[PDB]
Amino acid sequence: MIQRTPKIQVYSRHPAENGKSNFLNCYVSGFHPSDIEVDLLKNGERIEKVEHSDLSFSKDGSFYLLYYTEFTPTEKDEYACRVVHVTLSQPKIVKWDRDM
Repeated sequence: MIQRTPKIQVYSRHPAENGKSNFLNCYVSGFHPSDIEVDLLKNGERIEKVEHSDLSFSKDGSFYLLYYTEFTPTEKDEYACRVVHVTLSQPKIVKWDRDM
């Protein structure tokens, strides 16, 4: 058996074809096993609607999750990603850094 804790990156992107759109992204990468819970949070509250979740695996069976959705950030709001995984003794919460 193998277990590997996910790497977690939280960042924002505009599609180049439409700069009127801002997306918040959680890239959860390289994890074993694939069982996982991933949420985006705004000011500590779960964002229910997340339009996109792209899931893949590598040759060695590691999982790669891109979880992302359109959002309209203000300087006031705190965004974060909350991950629950067998490798984590408590849920891991990773904040969005505004300048990313």
